[PDB]
Amino acid sequence: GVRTSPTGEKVTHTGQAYDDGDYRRVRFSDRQKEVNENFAIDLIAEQPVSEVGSRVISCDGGGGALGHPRVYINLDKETKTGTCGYCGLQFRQPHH
Amino acid sequence: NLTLNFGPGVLRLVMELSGEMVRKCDPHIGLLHRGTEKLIEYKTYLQALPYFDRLDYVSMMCNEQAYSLAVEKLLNIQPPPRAQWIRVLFGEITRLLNHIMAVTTHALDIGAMTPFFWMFEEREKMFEFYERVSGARMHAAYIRPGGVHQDLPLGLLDDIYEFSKNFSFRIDELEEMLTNNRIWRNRTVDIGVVTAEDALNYGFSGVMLRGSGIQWDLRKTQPYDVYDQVEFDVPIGSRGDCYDRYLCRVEEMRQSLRIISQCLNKMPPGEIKVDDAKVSPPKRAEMKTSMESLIHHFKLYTEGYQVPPGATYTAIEAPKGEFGVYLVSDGSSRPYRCKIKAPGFAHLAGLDKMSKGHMLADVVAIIGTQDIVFGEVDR
Amino acid sequence: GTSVKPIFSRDMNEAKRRVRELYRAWYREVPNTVHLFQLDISVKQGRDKVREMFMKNAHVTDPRVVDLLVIKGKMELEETINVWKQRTHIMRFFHETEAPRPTDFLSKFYVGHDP
Amino acid sequence: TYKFVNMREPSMDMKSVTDRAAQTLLWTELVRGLGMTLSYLFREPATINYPFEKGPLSPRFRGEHALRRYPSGEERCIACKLCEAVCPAQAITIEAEPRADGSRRTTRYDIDMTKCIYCGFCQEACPVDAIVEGPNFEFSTETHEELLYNKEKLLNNGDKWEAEIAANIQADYLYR
Amino acid sequence: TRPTIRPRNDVVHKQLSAFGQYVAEILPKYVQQVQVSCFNELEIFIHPDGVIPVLTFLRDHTNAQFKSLADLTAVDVPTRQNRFEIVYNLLSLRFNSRIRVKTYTDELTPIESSVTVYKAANWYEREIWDMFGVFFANHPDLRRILTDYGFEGHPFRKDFPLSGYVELRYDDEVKRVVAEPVELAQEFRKFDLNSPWEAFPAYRQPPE
Amino acid sequence: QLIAVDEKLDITTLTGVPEEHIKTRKVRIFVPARNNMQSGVNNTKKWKMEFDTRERWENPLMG
Amino acid sequence: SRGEYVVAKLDDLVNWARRSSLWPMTFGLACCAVEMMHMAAPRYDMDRFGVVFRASPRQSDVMIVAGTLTNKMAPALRKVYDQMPEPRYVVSMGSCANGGGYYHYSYSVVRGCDRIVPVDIYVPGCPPTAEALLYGILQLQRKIKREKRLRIWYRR
Amino acid sequence: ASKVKQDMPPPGGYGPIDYKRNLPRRGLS
Amino acid sequence: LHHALIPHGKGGRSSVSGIVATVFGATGFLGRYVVNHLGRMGSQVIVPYRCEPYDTMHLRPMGDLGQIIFMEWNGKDKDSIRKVVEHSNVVINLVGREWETKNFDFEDVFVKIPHAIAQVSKEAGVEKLIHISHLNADIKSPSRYLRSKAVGEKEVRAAFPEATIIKPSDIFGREDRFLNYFASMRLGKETVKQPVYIVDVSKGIINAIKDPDAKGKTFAFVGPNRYLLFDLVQYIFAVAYRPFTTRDKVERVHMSDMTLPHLPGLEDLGIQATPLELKAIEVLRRHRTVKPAKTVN
Amino acid sequence: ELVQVLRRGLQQVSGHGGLRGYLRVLFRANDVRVGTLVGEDKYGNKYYEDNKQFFGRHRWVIYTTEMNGRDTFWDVDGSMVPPEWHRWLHCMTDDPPTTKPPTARKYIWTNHKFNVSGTPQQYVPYSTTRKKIQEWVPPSTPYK
Ligand SMILES: CCCCCCCCCCCCCCCCC[C@@H](O)O[C@H](CO[C@H](O)CCCCCCCCCCCCCCC)COP(=O)(O)OCC[N+](C)(C)C
Ligand SMILES: NC(=O)C1=CN([C@@H]2O[C@H](COP(=O)(O)OP(=O)(O)OC[C@H]3O[C@@H](n4cnc5c(N)ncnc54)[C@H](OP(=O)(O)O)[C@@H]3O)[C@@H](O)[C@H]2O)C=CC1
Ligand code: SF4
Ligand code: SF4
Ligand code: SF4
Ligand SMILES: [Zn+2]
Repeated sequence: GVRTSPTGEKVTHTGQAYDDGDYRRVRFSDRQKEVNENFAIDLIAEQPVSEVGSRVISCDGGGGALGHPRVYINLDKETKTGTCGYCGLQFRQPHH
Repeated sequence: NLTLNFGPGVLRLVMELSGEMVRKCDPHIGLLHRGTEKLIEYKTYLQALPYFDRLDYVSMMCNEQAYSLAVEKLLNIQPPPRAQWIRVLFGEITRLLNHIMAVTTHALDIGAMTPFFWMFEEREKMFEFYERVSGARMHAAYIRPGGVHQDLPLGLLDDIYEFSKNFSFRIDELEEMLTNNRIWRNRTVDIGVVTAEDALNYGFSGVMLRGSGIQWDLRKTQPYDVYDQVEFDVPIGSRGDCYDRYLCRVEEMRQSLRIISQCLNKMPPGEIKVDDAKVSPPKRAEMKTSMESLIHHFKLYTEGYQVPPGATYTAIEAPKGEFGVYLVSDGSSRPYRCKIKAPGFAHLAGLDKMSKGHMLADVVAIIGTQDIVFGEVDR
Repeated sequence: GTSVKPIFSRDMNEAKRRVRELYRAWYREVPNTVHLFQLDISVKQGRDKVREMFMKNAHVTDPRVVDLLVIKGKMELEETINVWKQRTHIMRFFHETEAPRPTDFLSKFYVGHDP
Repeated sequence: TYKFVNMREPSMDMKSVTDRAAQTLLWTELVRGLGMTLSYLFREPATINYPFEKGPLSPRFRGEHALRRYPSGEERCIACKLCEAVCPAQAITIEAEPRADGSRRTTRYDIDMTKCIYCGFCQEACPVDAIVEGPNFEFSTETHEELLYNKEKLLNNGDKWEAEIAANIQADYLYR
Repeated sequence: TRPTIRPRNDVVHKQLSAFGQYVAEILPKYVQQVQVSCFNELEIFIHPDGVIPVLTFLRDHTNAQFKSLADLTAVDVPTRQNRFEIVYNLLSLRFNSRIRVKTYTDELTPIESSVTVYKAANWYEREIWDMFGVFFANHPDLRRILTDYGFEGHPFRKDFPLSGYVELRYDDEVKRVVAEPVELAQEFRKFDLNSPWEAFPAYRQPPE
Repeated sequence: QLIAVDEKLDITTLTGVPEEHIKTRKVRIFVPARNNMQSGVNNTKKWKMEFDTRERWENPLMG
Repeated sequence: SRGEYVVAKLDDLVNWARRSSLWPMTFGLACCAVEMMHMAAPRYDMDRFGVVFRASPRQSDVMIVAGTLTNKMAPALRKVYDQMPEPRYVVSMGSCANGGGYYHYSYSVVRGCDRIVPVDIYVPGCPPTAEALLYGILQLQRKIKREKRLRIWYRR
Repeated sequence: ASKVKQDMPPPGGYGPIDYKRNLPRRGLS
Repeated sequence: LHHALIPHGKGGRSSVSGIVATVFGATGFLGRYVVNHLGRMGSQVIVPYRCEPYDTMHLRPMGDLGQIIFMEWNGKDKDSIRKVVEHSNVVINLVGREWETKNFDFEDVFVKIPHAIAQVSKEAGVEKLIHISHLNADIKSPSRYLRSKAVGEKEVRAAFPEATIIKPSDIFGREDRFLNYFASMRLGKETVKQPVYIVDVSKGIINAIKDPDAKGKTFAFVGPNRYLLFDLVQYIFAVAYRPFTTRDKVERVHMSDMTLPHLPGLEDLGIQATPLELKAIEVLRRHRTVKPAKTVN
Repeated sequence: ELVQVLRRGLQQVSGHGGLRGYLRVLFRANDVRVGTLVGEDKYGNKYYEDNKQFFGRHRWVIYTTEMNGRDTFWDVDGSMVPPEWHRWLHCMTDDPPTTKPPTARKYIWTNHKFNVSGTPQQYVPYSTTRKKIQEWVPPSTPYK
């Protein structure tokens, strides 16, 4: 989800953009500004929340040894969903 | 008598000449002094391993092996047998690489220049072997202070055998071009003669010793990895001149082929790094499933392993001579002192004596027969 | 007590003698150095620079330190005699590319925090 | 055990002396070297037709760096800073902060590719396989500045080379 | 001690200890200490005045004849009054053995040059002078060997900064290469890697 | 054979340090305080000598 | 009219001549020189591109700085550059020549050969494979092909 | 399940490798 | 002061001086010295070049990474000037050709281009503008070069009221066109010349940038000593160890150097003008294979 | 014999689609060999192999004449090969991306780009972090 500054610059996923009076914009004259279009926060926001019928669920990120270290997530809090610290995937117990 | 300054590896050379005869020769070095030893003191042992690839940059895994042997001696651990066999096999491959480079650049400087190409084809094949094992053509950083970084891929030994069973004919072609040629003889025979006592006193090592008839080789006298097990012959010269060192280096290529055959046949099974996760990192699967393995991976890659306090001097029979490291450890994860002993330093020191009463065109041949690479000379 | 081992001298008089000999050699060399290296400075400027370098170490009151500086200056002289240095090495003594660092408190206060 | 390389004694009978004299006068070894070079002319050259033909490589080959991401599309890097702690050349600079959703993500990830020594320590220290040193080696540059990669450049490198990077990791990961 | 521990050699330890006795007995005027490490390295600590005598004896004696000089170096320990530690490594081909001789010095006390005993030491000693500032008396030609001409300071001393004090560039004004005070675009990152919780109890020091 | 001269040792003229890095710096000699995040005390055994902090600025390129 | 056409064609001819025969000299300072020699080996064979092997400094077109540039070496590098005939191009090979690399924070190392000479092409690697250096040489050739000296003179 | 599979020489080893010097004499007195 | 423009460092290669300078005509004899003096102290330099990129190559090592930025332009277009000086706070004008081309006369070079540059600089908000004219510049002068300079100097001051005008007097240097011109010859006794050293002019431009009170002032950059043409050429030929450009150059070089005591000079910016006797050997050592000329004061 | 090599030369001429294609490949790739076509690339590259050639010469690519935006009849470079064919061509695998395509991801580039240095699309480095110290904003109202 790439945005655009009022001056016209693209806004990176880190939110960085030179302000109007900043001389450093001269570096982009006759050239381009290197910006990634795929924002990880938006892409992970589009993932579905899984529903597993256990109090604790394990995540390795998929792929086994090609993922991240295995972690275990508690799903006892019904107000929210358990989020993996590495992968960002969300889990949930089947409420109602 | 006039003074000549042959300036810009890269070498500056100041000589006093009376006619054509060389009266005085004075090499000025330091044009490739980067300060490796001081920079090492700011790195951990793992972080300081890659400098040794750059030290003598024609024989990389030999420097890696010497550094690893010193660190292992200070750590009081030993690599597994398969790691030692891999180390010796790639050390002999590296010896082949170094000897090809030395002999063919010697000939090139003399003016032959055809075997240079003939044998850099083989050198490219050996670089492919280095690349397959570590992902890097020359600075592999493959041999670590606990064994080797990774295991051989499943087709490497077959290709090594296929390469090594034709190399003898390449050496034979090189010999046909160089050994009996009368111009080569008259360029090399009775040039740069060194006596055994002067060779010993001046600190010479390697072929420079054996060219004068001294029977010495660290692979035979003080074997380090699996050298005692493998059988090979040590070529010994008789006159102490450039031609005898040439013959010694060619015969060393042949004996390296012999050892390579033996290593290929006697490869054992097992693991490749010491099974001690406080020195050598655990596997990725263990690191991603075990708590102890994750903690040890974290600590080994951020802080490093602490080495017990002490000072050691470890030497190996590198292709250019005795390559040594004087390593001083204060008990932390960074070395307190790392002095490097390169045979090129001593040989270039003796160049002045060895080029006495010779023509100006023989200084080239003497520098070539010393096998001087200025990365190790200047450090 | 405080007995220490001599390098070259036994007291400060011999150190002064060696300093004077070194200054003699440097003063003799300055003209040949200016001519041979094709410097754009005057022989007066070179000799004034030699005087300034010798004056930098005027407060030394230790014969060991003094004759060690004499050995270092002799090494430098031998470098310049044998033309082991280049124009760049010789020209450095003059810092012709460095902006004048001010000394007064007000000027330093304006440029930055460095005392 | 040891061998002698130059401990031969020439025979002094008349036939051997005549052989040596004939070699000296008629240049037999010189003609034999000529023959060696001539034979070597008539064999196939080892040259490859670059850039239409490429030198062989390995899955273990180290090349231009990249930052990978999971199948979902989220970047793998979690700002643990082990790659920056292990870098022998201090080429990596990292700055992190909690994201808008509380995730542990970097805000700065710079590699100075003029300081890098391409040792691969960074990719073998990473626990989540985020930083990799990919297969690309043809990325020569006309200015010094374009070799100072920031996070956007490395992420673009990853999204550009992901197919072959993942294939190489699949081929090689069982050796690690 | 299972396969992950380096094997130990008692025979060589005993032999090196005996030869340490022998060298100690013959030269009581200079030798101050003898040590044999766990990995069978034998080093002898001597007084600076014994450098020529100790070195000559090792080389020429029928039982020593350490005719090869493998290496000569220095170590900087600023906490000591005698700042520099001079180390000689010697190899004997006759008995297939190695020895180490250690000595101490400071900034202003010269050491006797052993070029007379070993021709190998010549360049080695020059390097020490270049790198630490240790003066060697009666050296045939002592000068810098590795640093740039006119370089001020001795880089391998512990109080010398890593990047030094000056750096070189090209100036088009004076049309030459010039040296100016060092400024770094990115400063070297100093890491505090040492951990508490000492690792090796066998080296614990008394709490004084 | 011994000078037996009496004077405090001062090697500033031999070390090669620039003039303003001697008379302007202020060093601190101290035993580093134990990190409060850990209970180990092995880092508070020796004495450290360090210097006074000078200015660090931002690189216009790469920050 | 035809005035621009003739200068464009003549400039194309001169560019083709200049980039079709590049004679380099190589400062083989360090281990990047080994990969430079492997680019002259049979497998890659720089000579087949018209790039001869080890031209003299007096008749050299491009300077290849392959290795670490120390402070003791920079004056000689600049002097050899100054003696080169024009047009002259400089190619920086490897990390040590690009920006100091593994010896960047050293007292005796020049933090990049571009502190001394202007550089046209940067070849990254430690060391850049012989194929990478060949790619850099061909990129320099394309850069020469892109230049246009006669048109600029015509319009001034 | 699966057993160990790593790079090993084939059963019986590899064939002999020539290393001796081989410079044949062409032959004419 | 817009934090990104606050000076930082010790005035070195990698420091920041808060100067964003656009140097028009930076590929000339004076431009290289100006750009070197700017970049050796940490300032960012924007350089616009009509010519091939290869010609500018020498400037590359004059500044740290990213500190020198090259962009193409032409005087006939105003958009290029607008994009080149868009972010600068100092604009230095060094554009000038001593002869006539089929596309650019003296009116194009010295009047239209500087006027458009000043107009665009004023529109874009550039704080400081420095212009270079000649010491001998007057409308009444017979020479087109001098006459053009007067018209341009006036029109620039009209466009940029607080601009600073610098009038150097016959600059000499290593790449100059004075000493090289007279040393390549291998009519006088009434013409007197007042040469000025190139480094002094460059430092004067730098100080005028750093001097706040030199907003609307006009300067005359002159040397220490006045020389007759004949004995000056005699000295030039003596230094080169030698036995003793169409129509405008000769008429300009036979023209005597004006004197403007009212205008402030280099000494008002804190520059001790270097005598030609020191730098003559430096310039003329390359023309070879002591008794300085008399000066009038 | 010699007639056999001549017939192979004539077959080599004919297998390039006539004299025109023969001269095209001769003047573009400096090589007129004929091998089995392995695959077609979406940017126009052709891939061929010949297992009877020695290692290194047994696979090759004929670059397209127009990639993203430039005429590539003469200006070809090795950065024009997409990553899957890059892996096949550099002999990191035996499996061309036609027999087994790579895994498809929504974030993977759908359009490979060559080296863009010396081109307005070149990468310009910049800092991706925000301002660290914030300045005080004076009030717009007067004090007296
Ligand atoms: C007879 C009078 C002589 C007077 C003096 C002149 C000297 C003799 C003139 C003859 C010179 C021969 C020129 C032939 C050049 C064509 C080469 C062709 O192959 O170039 C192609 C295209 O190159 C250029 O586009 C063509 C430029 C050639 C010259 C253009 C017009 C010149 C005519 C002017 C003649 C008037 C002479 C007046 C001056 C005296 C592609 O090559 P290139 O891309 O590089 O290399 C890529 C390699 N790949 C394909 C493997 C990747
Ligand atoms: N004799 C002297 O040295 C002193 C000169 N004068 C003034 O000093 C100024 C510059 O000094 P100097 O170095 O000697 O001049 P130069 O001849 O050395 O360089 C002229 C500069 O202006 C540029 N330039 C010239 N014409 C044009 C144009 N039509 N369009 C775009 N750019 C152009 C040049 O670029 P390019 O090379 O690409 O054409 C170049 O950058 C001049 O404006 C002159 O009037 C001041 C007193 C005397
Ligand atoms: S790339 Fe990997 S090792 Fe580096 S900071 Fe990110 S997660 Fe940590
Ligand atoms: S490859 Fe090595 S030097 Fe390069 S970034 Fe990774 S760890 Fe640092
Ligand atoms: S650039 Fe890299 S490969 Fe080349 S010499 Fe330096 S460290 Fe070695
Ligand atoms: Zn997860």
